[PDB]
Amino acid sequence: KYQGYDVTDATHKTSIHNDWKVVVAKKKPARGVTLTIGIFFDGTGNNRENTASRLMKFNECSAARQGVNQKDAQSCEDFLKEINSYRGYYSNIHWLNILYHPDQVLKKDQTSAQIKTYISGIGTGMGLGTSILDIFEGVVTKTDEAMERITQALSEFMGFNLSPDFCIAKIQFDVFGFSRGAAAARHFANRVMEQDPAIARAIAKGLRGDFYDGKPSGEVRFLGLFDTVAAIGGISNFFDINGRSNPGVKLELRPSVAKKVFQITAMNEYRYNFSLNSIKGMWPELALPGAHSDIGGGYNPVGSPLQENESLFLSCPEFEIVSDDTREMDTRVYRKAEQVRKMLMTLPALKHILPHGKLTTKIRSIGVNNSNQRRAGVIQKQVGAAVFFERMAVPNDWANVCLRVMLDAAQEAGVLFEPIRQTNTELQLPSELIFLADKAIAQGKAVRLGQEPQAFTEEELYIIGKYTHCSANWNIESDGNLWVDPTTGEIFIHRFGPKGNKAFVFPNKPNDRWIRSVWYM
Amino acid sequence: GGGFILTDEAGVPQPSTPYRLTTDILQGITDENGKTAPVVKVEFGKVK
Repeated sequence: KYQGYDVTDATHKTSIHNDWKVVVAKKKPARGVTLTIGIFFDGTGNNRENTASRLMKFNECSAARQGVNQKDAQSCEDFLKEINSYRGYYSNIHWLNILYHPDQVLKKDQTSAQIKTYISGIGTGMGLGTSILDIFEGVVTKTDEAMERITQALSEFMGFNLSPDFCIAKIQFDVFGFSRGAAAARHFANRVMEQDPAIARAIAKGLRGDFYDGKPSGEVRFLGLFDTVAAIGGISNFFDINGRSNPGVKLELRPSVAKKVFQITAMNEYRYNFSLNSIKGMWPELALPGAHSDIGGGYNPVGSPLQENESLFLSCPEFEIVSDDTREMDTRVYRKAEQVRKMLMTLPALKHILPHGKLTTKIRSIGVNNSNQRRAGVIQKQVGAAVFFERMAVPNDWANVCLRVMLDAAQEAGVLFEPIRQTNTELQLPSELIFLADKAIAQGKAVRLGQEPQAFTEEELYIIGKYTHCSANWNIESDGNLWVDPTTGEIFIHRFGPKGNKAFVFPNKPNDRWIRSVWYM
Repeated sequence: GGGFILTDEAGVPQPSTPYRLTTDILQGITDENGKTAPVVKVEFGKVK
């Protein structure tokens, strides 16, 4: 169906003759090769989150939107400091990229090839508002970066194959994302479904004008999503930038968006700033025990210097001033904290995470300087109470199980992956997690075959609870680049530099009632 | 100036072959008489 021309002589002389020279070339059969471009949209990885993303998390989660005045917020910070930025680890998109089989030089008979592309995560005074708007619109910008990276990958592939003997008969895409690369991935897939002209432009600029058959913007073979969170934070309450409209992110996956679509979902992700965009009911979706970065990866190993140790406020710390004679355990804040602790000890959301650490109510008592009451003889103390969870050396081995489930789904879809070998010791599963991984893989098959997965038993869910991180907490963070109105909760970016104040956010605050917000399609 | 003309081993010009003429790159597709755009070595692509 395709034809090329073998050229004996292919050079000529320029002049004022402007002579046209025949170039006799014989007509050679040309292979039709199906070229698949693996698009890998990461979240955060072995990187820290930039200031703009962390400040976006202030939206709806600042200490002012909660009933936490600035004095109480500084007391929360002091409390946490007295009881006890973050860089993540390689995600599962990193490992899928490393394991995605790359084709560099095709064989004499090879009619299908794979090339791969890696796009980083969205988060990785004057500019600060523009930076937060860039993160807010990060999904579409990352799909544009994906187009440029597609051009680069096509250039590299056709630079490994000089004087081609083949025509690219089809351009396929295997799009993989972790959460903000997942919305981006979905957005990218929609741009491929809408046959975006920028995709065809990138394919042409990478093939350097070479003819490729098929849809000019390509087709998506497999869509692999790890935990779709379209936005982590917001800009609605930022006075400076809330005027900008929502980004035109397309997250709905219609039955022709791809040939196979698979999502894994975190069953124990409960944060407010991490709400799920689910494909359940329309496409195969597997809910798997774990947190957000226990499904998509991103937690450092047990023995690293960046080991994940959880010292977490599981209740918002509450402070009140009382008489110094009053017993700390006879205080309203202590009663509230104990109520929260007994609620969490029965909550099914943390049923399997709490038995692997110690859950306590922690009390802080400081003195309160009130000279007026000192003259009356009344000495006063500020008593604060919170619920604390302490767990040490949380293993990150459940994201390898989620990796293997996504690998099984993609390999069913037709994607070629290099085997997971003993050479990869970062991907090797503990014995405790070996059989469970098989079960998880089987569960994936069940959701892919349309059936219902055989759920993990409570003993199995306990063993998995060794490996799932508690990502929702009431730990307070601060920044000096914002001022939040104590009454309205509106955020005002310090456009001329920090003013010496501290604005307080609960970045990883749980969703209300400890139930994650799910947006279905 | 000048250009190329693509023909088979037997003299039938090839109408819509892609080409890349490099001196800077001038891409294009040959005309009905298998003629490049006026402008060097030419690389000819593939046809359906």
